[PDB]
Amino acid sequence: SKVCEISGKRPIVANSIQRRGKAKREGGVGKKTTGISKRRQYPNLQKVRVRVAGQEITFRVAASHIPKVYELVERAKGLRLEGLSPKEIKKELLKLL
Amino acid sequence: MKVILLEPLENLGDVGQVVDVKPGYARNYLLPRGLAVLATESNLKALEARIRAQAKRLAERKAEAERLKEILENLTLTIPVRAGETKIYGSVTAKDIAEALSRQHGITIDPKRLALEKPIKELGEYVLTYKPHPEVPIQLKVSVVA
RNA sequence: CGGUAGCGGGCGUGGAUCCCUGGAUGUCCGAAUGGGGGAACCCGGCCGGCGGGAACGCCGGUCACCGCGCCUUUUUGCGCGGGGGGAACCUGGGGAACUGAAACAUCUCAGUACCCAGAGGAGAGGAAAGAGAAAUCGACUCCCUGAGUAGCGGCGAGCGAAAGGGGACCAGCCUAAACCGUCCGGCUUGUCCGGGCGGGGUCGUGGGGCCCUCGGACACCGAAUCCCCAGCCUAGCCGA
RNA sequence: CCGUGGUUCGUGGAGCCAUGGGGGAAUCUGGGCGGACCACCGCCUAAGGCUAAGUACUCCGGGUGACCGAUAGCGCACCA
RNA sequence: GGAGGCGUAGGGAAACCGAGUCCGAACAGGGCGUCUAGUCCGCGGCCGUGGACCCGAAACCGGGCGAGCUAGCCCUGGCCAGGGUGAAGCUGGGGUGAGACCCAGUGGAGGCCCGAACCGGUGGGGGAUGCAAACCCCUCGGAUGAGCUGGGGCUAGGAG
RNA sequence: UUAGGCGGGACCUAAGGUGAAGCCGAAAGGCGUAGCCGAAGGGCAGCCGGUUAAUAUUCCGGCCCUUCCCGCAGGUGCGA
RNA sequence: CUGGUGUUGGCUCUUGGUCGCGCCUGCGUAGGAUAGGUGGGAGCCUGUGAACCCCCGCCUCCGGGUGGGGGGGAGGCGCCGGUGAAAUACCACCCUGGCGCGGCUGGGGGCCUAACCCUCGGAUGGGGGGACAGCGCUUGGCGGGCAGUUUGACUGGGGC
RNA sequence: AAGGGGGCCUGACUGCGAGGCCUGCAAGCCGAGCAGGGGCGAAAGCCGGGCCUAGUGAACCGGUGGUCCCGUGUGGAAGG
RNA sequence: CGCGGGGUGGAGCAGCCUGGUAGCUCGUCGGGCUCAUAACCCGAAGGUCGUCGGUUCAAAUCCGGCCCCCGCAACCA
Ligand SMILES: [Mg+2]
Ligand SMILES: [Mg+2]
Ligand SMILES: [Mg+2]
Ligand SMILES: [Mg+2]
Ligand SMILES: [Mg+2]
Ligand SMILES: [Mg+2]
Ligand SMILES: [Mg+2]
Ligand SMILES: [Mg+2]
Ligand SMILES: [Mg+2]
Ligand SMILES: [Mg+2]
Ligand SMILES: [Mg+2]
Ligand SMILES: [Mg+2]
Ligand SMILES: [Mg+2]
Ligand SMILES: [Mg+2]
Ligand SMILES: [Mg+2]
Ligand SMILES: [Mg+2]
Ligand SMILES: [Mg+2]
Ligand SMILES: [Mg+2]
Ligand SMILES: [Mg+2]
Ligand SMILES: [Mg+2]
Ligand SMILES: [Mg+2]
Ligand SMILES: [Mg+2]
Ligand SMILES: [Mg+2]
Ligand SMILES: [Mg+2]
Ligand SMILES: [Mg+2]
Ligand SMILES: [Mg+2]
Ligand SMILES: [Mg+2]
Ligand SMILES: [Mg+2]
Ligand SMILES: [Mg+2]
Ligand SMILES: [Mg+2]
Ligand SMILES: [Mg+2]
Ligand SMILES: [Mg+2]
Ligand SMILES: [Mg+2]
Ligand SMILES: [Mg+2]
Ligand SMILES: [Mg+2]
Ligand SMILES: [Mg+2]
Ligand SMILES: [Mg+2]
Ligand SMILES: [Mg+2]
Ligand SMILES: [Mg+2]
Ligand SMILES: [Mg+2]
Ligand SMILES: [Mg+2]
Ligand SMILES: [Mg+2]
Ligand SMILES: [Mg+2]
Ligand SMILES: [Mg+2]
Ligand SMILES: [Mg+2]
Ligand SMILES: [Mg+2]
Ligand SMILES: [Mg+2]
Ligand SMILES: [Mg+2]
Ligand SMILES: [Mg+2]
Ligand SMILES: [Mg+2]
Ligand SMILES: [Mg+2]
Ligand SMILES: [Mg+2]
Ligand SMILES: [Mg+2]
Ligand SMILES: [Mg+2]
Ligand SMILES: [Mg+2]
Ligand SMILES: [Mg+2]
Ligand SMILES: [Mg+2]
Ligand SMILES: [Mg+2]
Ligand SMILES: [Mg+2]
Ligand SMILES: [Mg+2]
Ligand SMILES: [Mg+2]
Ligand SMILES: [Mg+2]
Ligand SMILES: [Mg+2]
Ligand SMILES: [Mg+2]
Ligand SMILES: [Mg+2]
Ligand SMILES: [Mg+2]
Ligand SMILES: [Mg+2]
Ligand SMILES: [Mg+2]
Ligand SMILES: [Mg+2]
Ligand SMILES: [Mg+2]
Ligand SMILES: [Mg+2]
Ligand SMILES: [Mg+2]
Ligand SMILES: [Mg+2]
Ligand SMILES: [Mg+2]
Ligand SMILES: [Mg+2]
Ligand SMILES: [Mg+2]
Ligand SMILES: [Mg+2]
Ligand SMILES: [Mg+2]
Ligand SMILES: [Mg+2]
Ligand SMILES: [Mg+2]
Ligand SMILES: [Mg+2]
Ligand SMILES: [Mg+2]
Ligand SMILES: [Mg+2]
Ligand SMILES: [Mg+2]
Ligand SMILES: [Mg+2]
Ligand SMILES: [Mg+2]
Ligand SMILES: [Mg+2]
Ligand SMILES: [Mg+2]
Ligand SMILES: [Mg+2]
Ligand SMILES: [Mg+2]
Ligand SMILES: [Mg+2]
Ligand SMILES: [Mg+2]
Ligand SMILES: [Mg+2]
Ligand SMILES: [Mg+2]
Ligand SMILES: [Mg+2]
Ligand SMILES: [Mg+2]
Ligand SMILES: [Mg+2]
Ligand SMILES: [Mg+2]
Ligand SMILES: [Mg+2]
Ligand SMILES: [Mg+2]
Ligand SMILES: [Mg+2]
Ligand SMILES: [Mg+2]
Ligand SMILES: [Mg+2]
Ligand SMILES: [Mg+2]
Ligand SMILES: [Mg+2]
Ligand SMILES: [Mg+2]
Ligand SMILES: [Mg+2]
Ligand SMILES: [Mg+2]
Ligand SMILES: [Mg+2]
Ligand SMILES: [Mg+2]
Ligand SMILES: [Mg+2]
Ligand SMILES: [Mg+2]
Ligand SMILES: [Mg+2]
Ligand SMILES: [Mg+2]
Ligand SMILES: [Mg+2]
Ligand SMILES: [Mg+2]
Ligand SMILES: [Mg+2]
Ligand SMILES: [Mg+2]
Ligand SMILES: [Mg+2]
Ligand SMILES: [Mg+2]
Ligand SMILES: [Mg+2]
Ligand SMILES: [Mg+2]
Ligand SMILES: [Mg+2]
Ligand SMILES: [Mg+2]
Ligand SMILES: [Mg+2]
Ligand SMILES: [Mg+2]
Ligand SMILES: [Mg+2]
Ligand SMILES: [Mg+2]
Ligand SMILES: [Mg+2]
Ligand SMILES: [Mg+2]
Ligand SMILES: [Mg+2]
Ligand SMILES: [Mg+2]
Ligand SMILES: [Mg+2]
Ligand SMILES: [Mg+2]
Ligand SMILES: [Mg+2]
Ligand SMILES: [Mg+2]
Ligand SMILES: [Mg+2]
Ligand SMILES: [Mg+2]
Ligand SMILES: [Mg+2]
Ligand SMILES: [Mg+2]
Ligand SMILES: [Mg+2]
Ligand SMILES: [Mg+2]
Ligand SMILES: [Mg+2]
Ligand SMILES: [Mg+2]
Ligand SMILES: [Mg+2]
Ligand SMILES: [Mg+2]
Ligand SMILES: [Mg+2]
Ligand SMILES: [Mg+2]
Ligand SMILES: [Mg+2]
Ligand SMILES: [Mg+2]
Ligand SMILES: [Mg+2]
Ligand SMILES: [Mg+2]
Ligand SMILES: [Mg+2]
Ligand SMILES: [Mg+2]
Ligand SMILES: [Mg+2]
Ligand SMILES: [Mg+2]
Ligand SMILES: [Mg+2]
Ligand SMILES: [Mg+2]
Ligand SMILES: [Mg+2]
Ligand SMILES: [Mg+2]
Ligand SMILES: [Mg+2]
Ligand SMILES: [Mg+2]
Ligand SMILES: [Mg+2]
Ligand SMILES: [Mg+2]
Ligand SMILES: [Mg+2]
Ligand SMILES: [Mg+2]
Ligand SMILES: [Mg+2]
Ligand SMILES: [Mg+2]
Ligand SMILES: [Mg+2]
Ligand SMILES: [Mg+2]
Ligand SMILES: [Mg+2]
Ligand SMILES: [Mg+2]
Ligand SMILES: [Mg+2]
Ligand SMILES: [Mg+2]
Ligand SMILES: [Mg+2]
Ligand SMILES: [Mg+2]
Ligand SMILES: [Mg+2]
Ligand SMILES: [Mg+2]
Ligand SMILES: [Mg+2]
Ligand SMILES: [Mg+2]
Ligand SMILES: [Mg+2]
Ligand SMILES: [Mg+2]
Ligand SMILES: [Mg+2]
Ligand SMILES: [Mg+2]
Ligand SMILES: [Mg+2]
Ligand SMILES: [Mg+2]
Ligand SMILES: [Mg+2]
Ligand SMILES: [Mg+2]
Ligand SMILES: [Mg+2]
Ligand SMILES: [Mg+2]
Ligand SMILES: [Mg+2]
Ligand SMILES: [Mg+2]
Ligand SMILES: [Mg+2]
Ligand SMILES: [Mg+2]
Ligand SMILES: [Mg+2]
Ligand SMILES: [Mg+2]
Ligand SMILES: [Mg+2]
Ligand SMILES: [Mg+2]
Ligand SMILES: [Mg+2]
Ligand SMILES: [Mg+2]
Ligand SMILES: [Mg+2]
Ligand SMILES: [Mg+2]
Ligand SMILES: [Mg+2]
Ligand SMILES: [Mg+2]
Ligand SMILES: [Mg+2]
Ligand SMILES: [Mg+2]
Ligand SMILES: [Mg+2]
Ligand SMILES: [Mg+2]
Ligand SMILES: [Mg+2]
Ligand SMILES: [Mg+2]
Ligand SMILES: [Mg+2]
Ligand SMILES: [Mg+2]
Ligand SMILES: [Mg+2]
Ligand SMILES: [Mg+2]
Ligand SMILES: [Mg+2]
Ligand SMILES: [Mg+2]
Ligand SMILES: [Mg+2]
Ligand SMILES: [Mg+2]
Ligand SMILES: [Mg+2]
Ligand SMILES: [Mg+2]
Ligand SMILES: [Mg+2]
Ligand SMILES: [Mg+2]
Ligand SMILES: [Mg+2]
Ligand SMILES: [Mg+2]
Ligand SMILES: [Mg+2]
Ligand SMILES: [Mg+2]
Ligand SMILES: [Mg+2]
Ligand SMILES: [Mg+2]
Ligand SMILES: [Mg+2]
Ligand SMILES: [Mg+2]
Ligand SMILES: [Mg+2]
Ligand SMILES: [Mg+2]
Ligand SMILES: [Mg+2]
Ligand SMILES: [Mg+2]
Ligand SMILES: [Mg+2]
Ligand SMILES: [Mg+2]
Ligand SMILES: [Mg+2]
Ligand SMILES: [Mg+2]
Ligand SMILES: [Mg+2]
Ligand SMILES: [Mg+2]
Ligand SMILES: [Mg+2]
Ligand SMILES: [Mg+2]
Ligand SMILES: [Mg+2]
Ligand SMILES: [Mg+2]
Ligand SMILES: [Mg+2]
Ligand SMILES: [Mg+2]
Ligand SMILES: [Mg+2]
Ligand SMILES: [Mg+2]
Ligand SMILES: [Mg+2]
Ligand SMILES: [Mg+2]
Ligand SMILES: [Mg+2]
Ligand SMILES: [Mg+2]
Ligand SMILES: [Mg+2]
Ligand SMILES: [Mg+2]
Ligand SMILES: [Mg+2]
Ligand SMILES: [Mg+2]
Ligand SMILES: [Mg+2]
Ligand SMILES: [Mg+2]
Ligand SMILES: [Mg+2]
Ligand SMILES: [Mg+2]
Repeated sequence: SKVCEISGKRPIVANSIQRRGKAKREGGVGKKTTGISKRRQYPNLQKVRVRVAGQEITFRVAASHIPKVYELVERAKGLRLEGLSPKEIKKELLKLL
Repeated sequence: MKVILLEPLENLGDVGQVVDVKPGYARNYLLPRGLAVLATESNLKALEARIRAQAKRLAERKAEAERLKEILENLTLTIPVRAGETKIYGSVTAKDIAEALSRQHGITIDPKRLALEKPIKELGEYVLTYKPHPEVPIQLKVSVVA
């Protein structure tokens, strides 16, 4: 999953640390790492279709910012937009951001 | 989240209400069907205009009738007609009542907001009801004569 | 009249060659940009020119794409800009293993080598939601020191700060928001909402907005922007 | 809060800075921080941006070597 | 240039005390200390960290370069002398109630045969600082097929 | 080292390649519609002879062709 | 593969959990009969519609506990005590458990469409799936498909 | 008497430890005597387990009971 | 170390939730029937209900400790 169009969120490298044994916290000897390796964590990207200026616009955003998509529609209601291509519109909405 | 109904929705709320819905219910149903709109702080103010103005004219109109109720429950409208004993029959309908009221007192009333079954058959002392406003009642003195 | 003699011809005190500065020309390929393509070759559109010129050819001009201004009647036009290279240095995204641990997996090697994006003569960082114990300091960066300290660590191999002190340098600013003004749009008609623009505002003694009172508004400060100059670089000259 | 990175910090009493996931405020009587947590006493003002100098390097120009002297010194003193 | 570093106090895990201190109830007894000499520079030997006296692996990892050899597949073309055998079908005749089926002619099938080109490489000999980093002679396997082959393409390094 | 006729290009498409649109991916990039490119396959008009020390379906001789432009006559609803 | 959760919505039936309130629950022998435990018990319930009876509600360990409803029209109840370890009335708080209403929450069945997914040459739509699946974060599990490594020394050579 | 029986008892002590055996290190071993508070004995005295020589395991990591020494601005707490 | 539940006659055992019964099968004994064998059927011996302390009129049934067998999960410098 690439980049969230609203928040700019994107996947990062994160480790998978594998441990073993009882925690010292619980009077154990202590945790022992049996392995470290890299994985990725993706943004919860989701698809949010939406209709601006009667034309249907489709965003791809993290779930986290979905309500911000709907904020943008609310704000672009005060705007000349008609006869613009769907891309033309989306580019304009993101300009409000 | 909170949103407001653009149309009465049974077991949900009457039109004009702030109401709490699951966000998905708004985003994928209510909102893209004109059934509601986001209760954003902007819209919540735009609503208030309607509420403010609408109740203002409505309170206006009720007092705008009150200026009639005082003068009319005070006075008497005398309507002379060619007559005999207690019968002559004329077009003395709410139409003539109003015409007779415009030319005698200058004031003008709506001959349909005037309560009267049929044109007055007989000479006499008559008390009509005028309802220019669904809240404000008005007892009209009208006297038909020689 | 290059290395360069040779044959064969020229030029220079009417100041040549040569050196510097600024122009002109600059075929084809290359970011390569009209299109194609096996780089340096092949084929075009529009507008002009040339030849006897319709066909044919040559010449001059023009025509790629992406971004922003959308200033654009979306269509169409216009405008500013990008692309590619660079010895190392710089930031960012990704990121090894040999090796060390006298084996090895945590650990080490090392955020190194390397790949990719980007910046520029530098780049990064930078005006505290800081430090951390003093009722202290006062942006950042760089050097010395603190210190192989404090700590981290199959507490093994190993890894390894910061404050403070001494120095180099020295510098601070702009906004968002309240609120006023205007401009196009909305249609729940409005002390309303939304977008643009201008004003206003910039904070830790907390500041700012708006209303009230004195002050000053001609005082003061002052660029990191623009203008001029010294100076410096790019040829030289005198010199017992 | 969960999964991680950064720091001297290898899960450690593990804060602080960063954030992929979930929940999710407040506008100063507000927030963050001073190594779990709590009280006290203090420091600071997050979620917008710019900024010279001091620093790094050496394709390039110059200057200098208890630097080399043609198997040396750059791979190449020469038509590399 | 005095920041800073070593030294002039040690003992103790530390709080802390101090020519002492620690363990201890001790005013036993021990341990470690006291009873001054250091520090800066040069030179030498050795030690720690750097490749650390020089040359040498088999390997491991990163990024590229290769299917003009070879393997497989995709597209488009080309090649296979001659001879042999004689499937189905067909035709006619026999047969039966009609058939099955039989015979002859015709026909020309096949990862069929012999065998050149072409493709292979069985045995032996030669070659062995070769003509040749795989060749030569005789011999041998296939030769209408799961055939051979030209031109154009695609797949690669724990990958094809 | 001589070409309208031979081969190739200013014709066509195949595998495949590239690729406005679009889809995807930390970056590099991957996939891919249209379009474009891609031939030893499709399409297209030259045969015999002579000549040079050295080229010839290329020069020349004889006999045959192709496309394009203008004009013309006849023909037709012309037109991608 | 798998639970939780985000993306993720509408209607409905059903069923646990815990909390609060109202109510009932309690059967050895003794016994007037079905007595939970205690504590206040000597004085009440009462013409506020009693006993002695008719629908009918559950529960029964088949002897009735209990309790809405119908005619009633003035009497039933324990103290007294006999039976016992415990007294029968009316009150309070508790226990065992069940039921009714009310919060906070979990599990399950069905229908629905509109996110999401498929499809329809017709795309602000129609049909199919559908809050599943897919995808994000997180949980445990299987896991030579792959990766990194370990797999001792002595030894009349090594292994055994 | 180190063997056999009985009486009373817990020295199967706490704080130390001159001096030696052994020995590469690190370990291992014997030990009189001093103080505390005890046991048995009239007493001298003996007693810091067992006639002796085997019956064992460094450090790291953690547990448990003490103590109250450190504890990140201060008091607690976490942790040592 | 931290949990979960058992011990009941010679063997295995529900009684334990919900305190008034040491019950069931198999085992041994005697008797019936039997070619016999089993099976069937009548009767019978056989226990502190692990311990000790405790609430109770009384408890294998309910509590505290303790013994022991099995079981669950985790740790192992
Ligand atoms: Mg994306
Ligand atoms: Mg990252
Ligand atoms: Mg990272
Ligand atoms: Mg650890
Ligand atoms: Mg959606
Ligand atoms: Mg439209
Ligand atoms: Mg759309
Ligand atoms: Mg949300
Ligand atoms: Mg959320
Ligand atoms: Mg606009
Ligand atoms: Mg409803
Ligand atoms: Mg509400
Ligand atoms: Mg108004
Ligand atoms: Mg030269
Ligand atoms: Mg010359
Ligand atoms: Mg020359
Ligand atoms: Mg010459
Ligand atoms: Mg001459
Ligand atoms: Mg001159
Ligand atoms: Mg040039
Ligand atoms: Mg090109
Ligand atoms: Mg151009
Ligand atoms: Mg070309
Ligand atoms: Mg053309
Ligand atoms: Mg041109
Ligand atoms: Mg315009
Ligand atoms: Mg437009
Ligand atoms: Mg446009
Ligand atoms: Mg301009
Ligand atoms: Mg640039
Ligand atoms: Mg570049
Ligand atoms: Mg970044
Ligand atoms: Mg990097
Ligand atoms: Mg990047
Ligand atoms: Mg390694
Ligand atoms: Mg080493
Ligand atoms: Mg090693
Ligand atoms: Mg080694
Ligand atoms: Mg190394
Ligand atoms: Mg990095
Ligand atoms: Mg580092
Ligand atoms: Mg580096
Ligand atoms: Mg400069
Ligand atoms: Mg700089
Ligand atoms: Mg500089
Ligand atoms: Mg800079
Ligand atoms: Mg900056
Ligand atoms: Mg900055
Ligand atoms: Mg400050
Ligand atoms: Mg601190
Ligand atoms: Mg101070
Ligand atoms: Mg102080
Ligand atoms: Mg001071
Ligand atoms: Mg102070
Ligand atoms: Mg290390
Ligand atoms: Mg470290
Ligand atoms: Mg490191
Ligand atoms: Mg480290
Ligand atoms: Mg560091
Ligand atoms: Mg720190
Ligand atoms: Mg410092
Ligand atoms: Mg100084
Ligand atoms: Mg300083
Ligand atoms: Mg300087
Ligand atoms: Mg300063
Ligand atoms: Mg402004
Ligand atoms: Mg703003
Ligand atoms: Mg208006
Ligand atoms: Mg108005
Ligand atoms: Mg303007
Ligand atoms: Mg503004
Ligand atoms: Mg403004
Ligand atoms: Mg200003
Ligand atoms: Mg302050
Ligand atoms: Mg204020
Ligand atoms: Mg104020
Ligand atoms: Mg005043
Ligand atoms: Mg004043
Ligand atoms: Mg003054
Ligand atoms: Mg002045
Ligand atoms: Mg100036
Ligand atoms: Mg010059
Ligand atoms: Mg000079
Ligand atoms: Mg001179
Ligand atoms: Mg001279
Ligand atoms: Mg975290
Ligand atoms: Mg990070
Ligand atoms: Mg870390
Ligand atoms: Mg670092
Ligand atoms: Mg960490
Ligand atoms: Mg630790
Ligand atoms: Mg930490
Ligand atoms: Mg904190
Ligand atoms: Mg973070
Ligand atoms: Mg987060
Ligand atoms: Mg708040
Ligand atoms: Mg508020
Ligand atoms: Mg404050
Ligand atoms: Mg702080
Ligand atoms: Mg603190
Ligand atoms: Mg806190
Ligand atoms: Mg602070
Ligand atoms: Mg800021
Ligand atoms: Mg800068
Ligand atoms: Mg130089
Ligand atoms: Mg130089
Ligand atoms: Mg020399
Ligand atoms: Mg030489
Ligand atoms: Mg020489
Ligand atoms: Mg020589
Ligand atoms: Mg040589
Ligand atoms: Mg050089
Ligand atoms: Mg030269
Ligand atoms: Mg050269
Ligand atoms: Mg060179
Ligand atoms: Mg050269
Ligand atoms: Mg120093
Ligand atoms: Mg202290
Ligand atoms: Mg002391
Ligand atoms: Mg002394
Ligand atoms: Mg003492
Ligand atoms: Mg003493
Ligand atoms: Mg002493
Ligand atoms: Mg001694
Ligand atoms: Mg001493
Ligand atoms: Mg001494
Ligand atoms: Mg002395
Ligand atoms: Mg002495
Ligand atoms: Mg001394
Ligand atoms: Mg030395
Ligand atoms: Mg070392
Ligand atoms: Mg080496
Ligand atoms: Mg060395
Ligand atoms: Mg060394
Ligand atoms: Mg390896
Ligand atoms: Mg390998
Ligand atoms: Mg390649
Ligand atoms: Mg090949
Ligand atoms: Mg061919
Ligand atoms: Mg053939
Ligand atoms: Mg043949
Ligand atoms: Mg024959
Ligand atoms: Mg034949
Ligand atoms: Mg035959
Ligand atoms: Mg036939
Ligand atoms: Mg036939
Ligand atoms: Mg025939
Ligand atoms: Mg026949
Ligand atoms: Mg026949
Ligand atoms: Mg027959
Ligand atoms: Mg035939
Ligand atoms: Mg035949
Ligand atoms: Mg044949
Ligand atoms: Mg054969
Ligand atoms: Mg061969
Ligand atoms: Mg042979
Ligand atoms: Mg041979
Ligand atoms: Mg041989
Ligand atoms: Mg050989
Ligand atoms: Mg033979
Ligand atoms: Mg043969
Ligand atoms: Mg053959
Ligand atoms: Mg044969
Ligand atoms: Mg072929
Ligand atoms: Mg091929
Ligand atoms: Mg490989
Ligand atoms: Mg793989
Ligand atoms: Mg691979
Ligand atoms: Mg393979
Ligand atoms: Mg031909
Ligand atoms: Mg050719
Ligand atoms: Mg194709
Ligand atoms: Mg491609
Ligand atoms: Mg294509
Ligand atoms: Mg594109
Ligand atoms: Mg694209
Ligand atoms: Mg990648
Ligand atoms: Mg792309
Ligand atoms: Mg394709
Ligand atoms: Mg297609
Ligand atoms: Mg096509
Ligand atoms: Mg085409
Ligand atoms: Mg074409
Ligand atoms: Mg191509
Ligand atoms: Mg083509
Ligand atoms: Mg082509
Ligand atoms: Mg062709
Ligand atoms: Mg052809
Ligand atoms: Mg053609
Ligand atoms: Mg031909
Ligand atoms: Mg010839
Ligand atoms: Mg010829
Ligand atoms: Mg899952
Ligand atoms: Mg899931
Ligand atoms: Mg949901
Ligand atoms: Mg869900
Ligand atoms: Mg449901
Ligand atoms: Mg229900
Ligand atoms: Mg429920
Ligand atoms: Mg309540
Ligand atoms: Mg009771
Ligand atoms: Mg009866
Ligand atoms: Mg009956
Ligand atoms: Mg019943
Ligand atoms: Mg009964
Ligand atoms: Mg009943
Ligand atoms: Mg009743
Ligand atoms: Mg009745
Ligand atoms: Mg009695
Ligand atoms: Mg009695
Ligand atoms: Mg009773
Ligand atoms: Mg009472
Ligand atoms: Mg209960
Ligand atoms: Mg609920
Ligand atoms: Mg459910
Ligand atoms: Mg089910
Ligand atoms: Mg359904
Ligand atoms: Mg559907
Ligand atoms: Mg459906
Ligand atoms: Mg739809
Ligand atoms: Mg269609
Ligand atoms: Mg279709
Ligand atoms: Mg659809
Ligand atoms: Mg449609
Ligand atoms: Mg549908
Ligand atoms: Mg789902
Ligand atoms: Mg399995
Ligand atoms: Mg395995
Ligand atoms: Mg091993
Ligand atoms: Mg192995
Ligand atoms: Mg031996
Ligand atoms: Mg052996
Ligand atoms: Mg004895
Ligand atoms: Mg004896
Ligand atoms: Mg004896
Ligand atoms: Mg004895
Ligand atoms: Mg004895
Ligand atoms: Mg004795
Ligand atoms: Mg005695
Ligand atoms: Mg002992
Ligand atoms: Mg002595
Ligand atoms: Mg001594
Ligand atoms: Mg020793
Ligand atoms: Mg020993
Ligand atoms: Mg004694
Ligand atoms: Mg004695
Ligand atoms: Mg005595
Ligand atoms: Mg003894
Ligand atoms: Mg013994
Ligand atoms: Mg012994
Ligand atoms: Mg041992
Ligand atoms: Mg260790
Ligand atoms: Mg411990
Ligand atoms: Mg420890
Ligand atoms: Mg303390
Ligand atoms: Mg403390
Ligand atoms: Mg503290
Ligand atoms: Mg404390
Ligand atoms: Mg402790
Ligand atoms: Mg059993």
